[PDB]
Amino acid sequence: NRPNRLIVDEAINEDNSVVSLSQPKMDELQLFRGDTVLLKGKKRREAVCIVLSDDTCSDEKIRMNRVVRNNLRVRLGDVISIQPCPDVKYGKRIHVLPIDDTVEGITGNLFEVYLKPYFLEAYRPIRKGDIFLVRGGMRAVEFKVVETDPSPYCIVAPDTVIHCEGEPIKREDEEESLNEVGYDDIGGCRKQLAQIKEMVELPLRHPALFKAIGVKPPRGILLYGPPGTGKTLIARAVANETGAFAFLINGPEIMSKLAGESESNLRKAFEEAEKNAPAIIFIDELDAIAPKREKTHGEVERRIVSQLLTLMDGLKQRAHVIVMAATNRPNSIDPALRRFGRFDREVDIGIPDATGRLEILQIHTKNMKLADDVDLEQVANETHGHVGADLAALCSEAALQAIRKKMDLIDLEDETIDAEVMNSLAVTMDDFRWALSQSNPSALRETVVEVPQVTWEDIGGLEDVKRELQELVQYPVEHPDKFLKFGMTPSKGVLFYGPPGCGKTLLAKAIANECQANAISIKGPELLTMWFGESEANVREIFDKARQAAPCVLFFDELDSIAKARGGNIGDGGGAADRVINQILTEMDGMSTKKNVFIIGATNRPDIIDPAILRPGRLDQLIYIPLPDEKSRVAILKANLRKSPVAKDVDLEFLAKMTNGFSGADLTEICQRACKLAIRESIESEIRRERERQTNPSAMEVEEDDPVPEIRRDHFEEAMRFARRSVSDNDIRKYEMFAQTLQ
Amino acid sequence: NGPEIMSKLAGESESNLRKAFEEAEKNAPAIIFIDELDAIAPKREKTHGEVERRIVSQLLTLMDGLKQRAHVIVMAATNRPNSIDPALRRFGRFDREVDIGIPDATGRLEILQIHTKNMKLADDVDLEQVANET
Repeated sequence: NRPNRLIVDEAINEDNSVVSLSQPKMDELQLFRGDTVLLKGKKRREAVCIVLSDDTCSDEKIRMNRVVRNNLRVRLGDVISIQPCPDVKYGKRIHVLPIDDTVEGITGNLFEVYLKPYFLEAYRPIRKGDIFLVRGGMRAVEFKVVETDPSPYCIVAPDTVIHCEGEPIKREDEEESLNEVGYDDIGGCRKQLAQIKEMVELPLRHPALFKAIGVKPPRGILLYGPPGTGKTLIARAVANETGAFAFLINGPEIMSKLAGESESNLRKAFEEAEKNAPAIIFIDELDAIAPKREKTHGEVERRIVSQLLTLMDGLKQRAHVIVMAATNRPNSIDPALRRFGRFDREVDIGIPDATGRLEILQIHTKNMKLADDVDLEQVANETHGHVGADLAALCSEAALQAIRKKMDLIDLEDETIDAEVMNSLAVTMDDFRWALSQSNPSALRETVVEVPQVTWEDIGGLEDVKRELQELVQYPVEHPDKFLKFGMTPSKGVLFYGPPGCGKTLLAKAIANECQANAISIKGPELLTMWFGESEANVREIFDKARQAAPCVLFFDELDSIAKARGGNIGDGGGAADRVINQILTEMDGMSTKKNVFIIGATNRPDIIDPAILRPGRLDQLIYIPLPDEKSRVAILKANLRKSPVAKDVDLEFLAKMTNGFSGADLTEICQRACKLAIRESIESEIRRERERQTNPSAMEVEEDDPVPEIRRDHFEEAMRFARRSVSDNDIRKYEMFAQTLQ
Repeated sequence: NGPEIMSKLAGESESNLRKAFEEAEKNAPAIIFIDELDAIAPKREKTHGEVERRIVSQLLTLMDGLKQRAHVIVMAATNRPNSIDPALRRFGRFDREVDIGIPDATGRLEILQIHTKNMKLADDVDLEQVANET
């Protein structure tokens, strides 16, 4: 609705000093011809200069020299706030000096060769930060701000004095790029970024607006996350978006200095941050300054932790200063800092999922010059365990392997052709596959949180189980009003039991998929690790994480692992009590339903699970997953072969008909054996025909007809000739007895 | 040389390590070699003192101040991977590793050849059989 809130679009006058008009808009403005109009955009950098060299284009979209997009803006679709501010002072003059592309060739004076013919009767109505193109030649070189005799911008005049003593610097441009970093650059963490924005942007942009109510803003934020996730870029991007100041503190850099000099820098940091407008301080590798004091032994260490604490306690809320710190884990710093008034809010970065890795590949892949076969999606999905720095390494590896393996006899010779052939250079899928072959992910042991994609199209039947699940997990998160009306207490668990590998792990994920909620899976080997290692404190981390990421269906399978470890039902002299079970019970009893975190269990031998966990306030529910009946195996098969070709001579319904009861993994084994037979047959036929072509000197005999680009029935009949019923009827009867009489 | 750096005084230890990188930066593409890194940056659980961490911090900060525009690369020699502070095994720091290993029968033949040049051997000397039983 703001009248001067209008889009900006393409421009044709290669001189940036021109700014457009829109006569219907000029009638709205007081836009006068002369020196300058203040056209305001983002990050406070503007493109202020002479005006009215436009009205060639349509209205509602101001024509602004494209070079004022990289500056003052980012892309199209933006909006300008054009408001005149002509008649600026006439100081001495504005800086003259190039930046990047002038040392390449004759330099002379850098003013009187190429740039002099442009400050003619248009004597630079400018604003420091306006960047453009000006030359007396190839017509592509920048003109940047270096000096400032008058603080505000002016209109130059002759007879002045200029010093091109300055040098063009290529490296400083990289520093400018760091300033340039913005939301789109950083990727792979969207939900986490939204919280940081809603936390820090609103207090910053309008301080008095948030102060009027007077509620407390945050003082400090602590970021978790393994290395390489990208945390410096987040802080720099936030600072760039809020147009505020910044200050970086490196822990190792502070530690290196002398004992006396260590405190001076840390005091100066806060002093300088306090001397400016709303600012943000960033501390990287906090563990190097304030680690768990049981490890540290000395005098300087505590004498610096105390200084950090006292400085953190002297803000007073009237300075509009916020601080963020980077640390690997929460249990790695002195708990003194994790207190109210000190660091009190935490945000976890995590590990990018399949969606985020695609964004990271996109941001990195910009000079790749890819081919049609490059399927970035397939590349991203098969990238388990990588982080924000492994992907860059993979891209570099693929690119350099292409460079070498292709120009194995070109790049070795010195000649400009190298650059030329770099234009001819491209990249193929095989390069990415090879790079993925020699890639060691830096994070494969960490707990995984994400939304599994498995849907009930992956498992056919279990209708009543579907209904019970949707009752237990779906309905509560939609209509709490019904619980309020009838005064109801949600149930917080459910237990499974039945034969082995009948899809239990394939159901929990399913409900998560229908709930769009994350999921976490834990298996018996972990439980054994905590038993033998006698470290059950880690059980508190899992729950803690489940609390940060909610909702989650925390799944425990092979619950009977520790039970069977000390024998079966008879077991040892003891009963059915252990340590990890006690910690599980404690954490369940100390959890609130109002965070919507669900817990699921699984086991094959339910008779050897402690009954101490089936009382109210706990699972208090038992569900039995049966052997698949008719046409459930049909859906299982369709899921199995949906990634492999299949002919029509084979009918999955026939395969289902032949079997009279089987487990879940056995059908997968049958399909895999059929696939193995197909692969062996194809390879053998191909090699035999290749030998026929070799021994026979038929220099030209073209024949490309794969005898088996698919699968036939023969494979499945051969598979049927060797198959096992993985479960006996005695187990079925035992489960029947376990059903007891449920009167 | 790590032991050479540790021998000097506490104050003088850092000057040499700074001068090394300064000189490496003053030349064309150069390579820095550090031998027996364990003597300067061992697992901090073993080390107890002030100079040790005050030198590890200097090493880290110097390794973090290259900027990619100097064409300087560094190689370090260490017995085992789990023998140094994990701080150095991070991105931007030492990030690539190569294992030398124990030469096999083929390699020992090459070593024998490189050493055996003034031997003045006889006919019966069958270097192959010597190499295999080594």
